[PDB]
Amino acid sequence: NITEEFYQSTCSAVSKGYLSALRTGWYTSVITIELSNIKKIKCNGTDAK
Amino acid sequence: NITEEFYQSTCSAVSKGYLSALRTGWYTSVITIELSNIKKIKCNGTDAK
Repeated sequence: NITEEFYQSTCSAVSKGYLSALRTGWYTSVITIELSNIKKIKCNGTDAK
Repeated sequence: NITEEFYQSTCSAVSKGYLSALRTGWYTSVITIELSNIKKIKCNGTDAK
């Protein structure tokens, strides 16, 4: 539950009640896509498909 | 209504009651199909369709 206090003396306000989720480190994964090595496309067929 | 008589004396029978439809003449009509005069089929396209 979020609460808040305003300090008239210093023209400031503090909002309390929050929970942390701090990124402290890193995890690295390797994502791969298997590719087909193809050069040539041998076909003289002029079909639309 | 079809009727029939058998003659024992001459081993024969006659079937009566029929109505005629005799072809006596001919009527001649000319049926036509409009054709497209085409020779060439100019197209090097090797498409399946």
